[PDB]
Amino acid sequence: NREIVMKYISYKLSQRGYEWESEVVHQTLRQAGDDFSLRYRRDFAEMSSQLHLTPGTAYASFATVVEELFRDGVNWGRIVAFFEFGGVMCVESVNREMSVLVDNIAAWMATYLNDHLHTWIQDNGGWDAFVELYGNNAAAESRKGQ
Ligand SMILES: COc1cc2c(cc1[C@H](CN1CCCC1)c1ccc(-c3ccc(C(=O)NS(=O)(=O)c4ccc(N[C@H](CCN5CCOCC5)CSc5ccccc5)c(S(=O)(=O)C(F)(F)F)c4)cc3)cc1)OCO2
Repeated sequence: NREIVMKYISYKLSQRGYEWESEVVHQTLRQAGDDFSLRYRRDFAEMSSQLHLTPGTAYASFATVVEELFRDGVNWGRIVAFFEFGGVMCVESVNREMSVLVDNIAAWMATYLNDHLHTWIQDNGGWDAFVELYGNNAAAESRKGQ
């Protein structure tokens, strides 16, 4: 998926004011990402406090985090974490006057989605099943998985 990436990044860049599947998939993913960033605010803040970003290290940083994220397997919340992480990297790139990196990060994200998440997503009911899970309350999400 690639539109999904560009629409996400464009939105995260907006929440900081900086200009760069059905609509309900894109809205739900935005909403789930915002949820993630609130619930894991310490990790978001730690990441910001400890991210050391240059164009020369940007790929290593991107690839290292993503590899740790999915090391024990894929699930929908880690896919949300993936989008949020890339969005933050793009935000931090623009903040540090390295805006060149945004297109690179978008490409890396789209490539990771296509090459390493597409199979899992298809096998787990597609983005339609993501939206279904988001709608269900915590108790109902555990029941559906079980
Ligand atoms: C390297 O790891 C990273 C990378 C990071 C990062 C944080 C991490 C850390 C690593 N830390 C730091 C060092 C090692 C430990 C991290 C890595 C992973 C996670 C994590 C935490 C929880 C889950 C998890 O619950 N996944 S889950 O079961 O599939 C799930 C549960 C609830 C939900 N949605 C629920 C929606 C509730 N609805 C209920 C009814 O009305 C509307 C809302 C709960 S909201 C939520 C959103 C995202 C993630 C977790 C909870 C979802 S979802 O929103 O994706 C949906 F499918 F529903 F659409 C998935 C998955 C991953 C948390 C933190 O920040 C961005 O970059």
